[PDB]
Amino acid sequence: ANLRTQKRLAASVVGVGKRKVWLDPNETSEIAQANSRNAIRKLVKNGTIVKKAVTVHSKSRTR
Amino acid sequence: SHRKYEAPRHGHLGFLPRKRAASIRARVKAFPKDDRSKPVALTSFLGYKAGMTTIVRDLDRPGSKFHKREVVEAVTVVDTPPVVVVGVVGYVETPRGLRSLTTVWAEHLSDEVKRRFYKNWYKSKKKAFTKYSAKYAQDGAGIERELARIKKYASVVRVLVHTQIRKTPLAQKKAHLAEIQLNGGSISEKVDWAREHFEKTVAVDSVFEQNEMIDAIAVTKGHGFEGVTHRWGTKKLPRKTHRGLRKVACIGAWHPAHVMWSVARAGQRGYHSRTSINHKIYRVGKGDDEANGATSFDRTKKTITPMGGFVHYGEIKNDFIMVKGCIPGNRKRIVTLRKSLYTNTSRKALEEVSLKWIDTASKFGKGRFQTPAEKHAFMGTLKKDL
Amino acid sequence: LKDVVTREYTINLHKRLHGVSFKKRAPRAVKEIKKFAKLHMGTDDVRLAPELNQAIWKRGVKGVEYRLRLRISRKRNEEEDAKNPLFSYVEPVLVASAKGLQTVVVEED
Amino acid sequence: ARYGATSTNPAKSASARGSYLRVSFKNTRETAQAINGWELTKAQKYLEQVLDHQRAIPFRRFNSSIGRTAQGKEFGVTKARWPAKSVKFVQGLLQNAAANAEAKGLDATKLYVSHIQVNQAPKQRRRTYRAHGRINKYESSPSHIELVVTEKEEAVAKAAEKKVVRLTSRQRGRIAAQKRIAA
RNA sequence: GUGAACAGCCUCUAGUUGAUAGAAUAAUGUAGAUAAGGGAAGUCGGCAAAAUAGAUCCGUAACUUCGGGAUAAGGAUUGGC
RNA sequence: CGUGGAGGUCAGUGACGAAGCCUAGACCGUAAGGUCGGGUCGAACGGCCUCUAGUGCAGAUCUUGGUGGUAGUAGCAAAUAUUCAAAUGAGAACUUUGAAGACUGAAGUGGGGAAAGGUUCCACGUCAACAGCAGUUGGACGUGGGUUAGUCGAUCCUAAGA
RNA sequence: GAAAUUGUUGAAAGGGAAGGGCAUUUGAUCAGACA
Ligand SMILES: [Mg+2]
Ligand SMILES: [Mg+2]
Ligand SMILES: [Mg+2]
Ligand SMILES: [Mg+2]
Ligand SMILES: [Mg+2]
Ligand SMILES: [Mg+2]
Ligand SMILES: [Mg+2]
Ligand SMILES: [Mg+2]
Ligand SMILES: [Mg+2]
Ligand SMILES: [Mg+2]
Ligand SMILES: [Mg+2]
Ligand SMILES: [Mg+2]
Ligand SMILES: [Mg+2]
Ligand SMILES: [Mg+2]
Ligand SMILES: [Mg+2]
Ligand SMILES: [Mg+2]
Ligand SMILES: [Mg+2]
Ligand SMILES: [Mg+2]
Ligand SMILES: [Mg+2]
Ligand SMILES: [Mg+2]
Ligand SMILES: [Mg+2]
Ligand SMILES: [Mg+2]
Ligand SMILES: [Mg+2]
Ligand SMILES: [Mg+2]
Ligand SMILES: [Mg+2]
Ligand SMILES: [Mg+2]
Ligand SMILES: [Mg+2]
Ligand SMILES: [Mg+2]
Ligand SMILES: [Mg+2]
Ligand SMILES: [Mg+2]
Ligand SMILES: [Mg+2]
Ligand SMILES: [Mg+2]
Ligand SMILES: [Mg+2]
Ligand SMILES: [Mg+2]
Ligand SMILES: [Mg+2]
Ligand SMILES: [Mg+2]
Ligand SMILES: [Mg+2]
Ligand SMILES: [Mg+2]
Ligand SMILES: [Mg+2]
Ligand SMILES: [Mg+2]
Ligand SMILES: [Mg+2]
Ligand SMILES: [Mg+2]
Ligand SMILES: [Mg+2]
Ligand SMILES: [Mg+2]
Ligand SMILES: [Mg+2]
Ligand SMILES: [Mg+2]
Ligand SMILES: [Mg+2]
Ligand SMILES: [Mg+2]
Ligand SMILES: [Mg+2]
Ligand SMILES: [Mg+2]
Ligand SMILES: [Mg+2]
Ligand SMILES: [Mg+2]
Ligand SMILES: [Mg+2]
Ligand SMILES: [Mg+2]
Ligand SMILES: [Mg+2]
Ligand SMILES: [Mg+2]
Ligand SMILES: [Mg+2]
Ligand SMILES: [Mg+2]
Ligand SMILES: [Mg+2]
Ligand SMILES: [Mg+2]
Ligand SMILES: [Mg+2]
Ligand SMILES: [Mg+2]
Ligand SMILES: [Mg+2]
Ligand SMILES: [Mg+2]
Ligand SMILES: [Mg+2]
Ligand SMILES: [Mg+2]
Ligand SMILES: [Mg+2]
Ligand SMILES: [Mg+2]
Ligand SMILES: [Mg+2]
Ligand SMILES: [Mg+2]
Ligand SMILES: [Mg+2]
Ligand SMILES: [Mg+2]
Repeated sequence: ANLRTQKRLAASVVGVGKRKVWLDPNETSEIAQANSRNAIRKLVKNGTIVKKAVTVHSKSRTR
Repeated sequence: SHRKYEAPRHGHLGFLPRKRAASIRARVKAFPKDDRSKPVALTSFLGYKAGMTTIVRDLDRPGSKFHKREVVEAVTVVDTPPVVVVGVVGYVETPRGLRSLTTVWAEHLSDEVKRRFYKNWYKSKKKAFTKYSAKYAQDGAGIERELARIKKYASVVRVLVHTQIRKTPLAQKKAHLAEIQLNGGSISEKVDWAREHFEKTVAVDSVFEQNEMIDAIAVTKGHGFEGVTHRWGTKKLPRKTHRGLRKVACIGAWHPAHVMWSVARAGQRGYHSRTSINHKIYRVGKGDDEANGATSFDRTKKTITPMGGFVHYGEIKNDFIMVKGCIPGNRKRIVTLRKSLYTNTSRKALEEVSLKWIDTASKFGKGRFQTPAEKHAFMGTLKKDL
Repeated sequence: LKDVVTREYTINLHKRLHGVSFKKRAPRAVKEIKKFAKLHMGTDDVRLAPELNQAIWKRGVKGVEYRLRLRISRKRNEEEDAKNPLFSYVEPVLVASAKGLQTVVVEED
Repeated sequence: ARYGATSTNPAKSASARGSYLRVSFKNTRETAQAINGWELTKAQKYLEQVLDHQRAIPFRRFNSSIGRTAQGKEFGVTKARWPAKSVKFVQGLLQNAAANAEAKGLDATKLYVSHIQVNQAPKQRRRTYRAHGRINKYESSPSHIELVVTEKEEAVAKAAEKKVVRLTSRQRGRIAAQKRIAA
């Protein structure tokens, strides 16, 4: 099963780098059917794909 | 064309081939001349090398600038529990050299030896000697006549002994078995000695004593494949040289068009037979003697075992032989101590030593303390303790 | 026969990693553990819990803790029938300190 | 068909082939030979153990500068190896021979491998680039593999000639006398 | 961020995690380091290597086309709070 | 003595097996060679008189093709680095997803272009070859889809020069 | 569907090459001729 496409698609749709799209491993059968950006948009809207937080770079030691 | 400058060759052609020995137990190639006027005795002894330590003694050597002054000397300790006699072998002279004609064996053999006779003890039925043993049943008939036969013939008698490796901290259960030539009395007195000692046991003090010069036969430590520099003591080629530099630059002239037997080459180093001689006995210790490692002058009750015990060996709970300096072979290896082949009249040999102090601090680091007691005295109470 | 047991061991990773090249130390630890499981449970099939992976790599390649407290579970196998009926699953045990514990059986219920 | 020389009751044999197989011809030659004449069932368990590195395949021809292993002792050999890809192709054909045997209705308990022969398929060409702008060949050495399994059959009885005896006048007279004399 | 800095070293965003693999760690290598005492005796030759180094202050010779030579040479200092 | 072609002849051999090839089977010849048997084979071929020449190989660092020993050998070691589990699949060190450990460190292993390439882009299918291990993956293979301008370029202008 | 070269089977020889000459033993194999 090959979610490579849907992950790139995810990155583009959310506005984020692929390094941060989360493709949920228990919904792999559903994700794989998402050929379109419309179907990824629905997949993002309901949590089958999430944005994944930035890695903090605190400035507290600088400050 | 002719060297250029003259220099001695590297290393000794009389220790070739530099191959691994055929066995861990180096062979005794020679026994002391026989003098059948003295009482019958062993002429050598097995043990295991334990470790080394340091000694202090006054020197007796008129004319030396250290006459009557203390010296510190290195020494080795080899674990030496009694040996047990289990057989006799009788040799005869022939125009082809010495040949054995029979071996007579004790009736009971410890599993320790029996184990030597096997490669897979655990699986085996251990049937070794179980028919031999039955020969004793028949009154003794066939055993006497082999004994008889050794007496009638036999130019020399050697006895078959083995080590009590279980009285030793080693892990290797399988004992060491060997022929020691008997040297007192008539041939017949020898086999009488031998028969008498079957299943019975023999102690170093019955064979060695203080200040005696003895030899040590053992297999040298192993180092596996060694290049030419360190194996032969060859000179490192210069830093600029291509294709590497721990080598010999010229491996021979153009003629003979063959590499010669006498040039240095990479190959095995160590695990050699050696027969090292003239090691004075400094102590003949007794296993059943606290104050083993104590001295006339010291007096503190303590044994030779260092704090934490001999590194990589264990404890010594048996008699031992303390020998000046060092000996071939490593910690744990079987080792034949042999009686000297000549009476040495050296003055150096002859000197009668008396240890004033035996080091007993740990060898597992910079030992600061001889005993736990001394160490408590100095440190006082710690967070554990009382 | 079978047997189905859970125990908790502490493995000395320190003497097993002694000398090992820095970029193989956390990798060796995975193999070392696997080997440690087979030696106790007799089983050729050893799976490590992903958490145990994390515990192992918690400090990067060359910074493996000297002592891990493991829980090992011999389980029977199901599906496409394997070579052997049994297998072990290894888990981390959340302990304050993996220092000072002895091997211990875990009562099955 | 048309296999190599066989000497065997085809009524009691079965057989199999793979042509043009991309396995090393030399390694699978040594492993075929390791099996030649074996009780079928013994051989199969044996290849399985090879794969497990529990026993090895003796290398007897294609073997110079091979390594050494204690696992050659049972074959009286110091060089032996563990050719995975070879072993798996051979047991492939082997398992096939079995099937064909079951089909023919042959007793699977008597099966020994009575013929096993590998030789050279056409090589397949690839190339490698060498220093100073040069090209060299980089080639596969595939193998043809064929084997035959046969039901083992005991005995053989006797029966052959009778050696027609021919001897002169002086020779049959001594004989006539040997009886006239004794028994 | 450190810092004189688009240096080196560490990091966020993005992007990689591609380079046959496993097991051992003999000789000899390649690449990276260290060595008591001596200190170029090595060598065609100090080749290689080692030593030096930032900044603040002090202090700087022959000679000169008066511009230099000069960071001459030689010294001290330097963290944290 | 032997070979390719030619004139003559034997109303020559042959699909009931010509030629060719194989053969530590036979026989003739000092030899070049000739004859037979057996196996393989499938459409043509030979004896004798004579005519004719692109007419006889071991070599030429000969020509073209094929093939060995070398040898399962040299090697597949630059660019810090990999790990656990799931999923898929006949098959998973190498695919996908999750986790973790790291790297490039904005003078980028980021985001775009000029020249050059030309479909490599994208999707679905998919592994015989190819990607100096592998392969379910791919810039591979099969089948399709895809490049929209009054304002971005060309087009206009002039430069060295043609 | 030759040869080089290769696998299997069968037979034989092999103390630092192999192959060759004259001769015979031994094994295998075979023509002829007797009437
Ligand atoms: Mg001279
Ligand atoms: Mg030997
Ligand atoms: Mg006798
Ligand atoms: Mg060395
Ligand atoms: Mg020297
Ligand atoms: Mg030395
Ligand atoms: Mg050079
Ligand atoms: Mg030299
Ligand atoms: Mg020490
Ligand atoms: Mg080390
Ligand atoms: Mg074929
Ligand atoms: Mg060969
Ligand atoms: Mg070969
Ligand atoms: Mg080799
Ligand atoms: Mg060789
Ligand atoms: Mg061999
Ligand atoms: Mg190359
Ligand atoms: Mg080029
Ligand atoms: Mg007849
Ligand atoms: Mg008669
Ligand atoms: Mg990129
Ligand atoms: Mg590479
Ligand atoms: Mg690399
Ligand atoms: Mg490797
Ligand atoms: Mg020095
Ligand atoms: Mg100096
Ligand atoms: Mg000089
Ligand atoms: Mg000087
Ligand atoms: Mg000089
Ligand atoms: Mg010069
Ligand atoms: Mg000079
Ligand atoms: Mg330099
Ligand atoms: Mg220094
Ligand atoms: Mg100057
Ligand atoms: Mg200050
Ligand atoms: Mg002619
Ligand atoms: Mg002609
Ligand atoms: Mg012509
Ligand atoms: Mg024909
Ligand atoms: Mg022939
Ligand atoms: Mg004939
Ligand atoms: Mg015919
Ligand atoms: Mg036709
Ligand atoms: Mg003519
Ligand atoms: Mg011509
Ligand atoms: Mg010629
Ligand atoms: Mg030719
Ligand atoms: Mg030639
Ligand atoms: Mg010629
Ligand atoms: Mg040629
Ligand atoms: Mg060629
Ligand atoms: Mg290969
Ligand atoms: Mg190799
Ligand atoms: Mg290389
Ligand atoms: Mg990988
Ligand atoms: Mg970094
Ligand atoms: Mg930079
Ligand atoms: Mg890249
Ligand atoms: Mg672009
Ligand atoms: Mg292109
Ligand atoms: Mg693509
Ligand atoms: Mg394929
Ligand atoms: Mg390609
Ligand atoms: Mg490949
Ligand atoms: Mg492949
Ligand atoms: Mg295409
Ligand atoms: Mg297309
Ligand atoms: Mg415009
Ligand atoms: Mg226009
Ligand atoms: Mg054909
Ligand atoms: Mg001949
Ligand atoms: Mg002859």
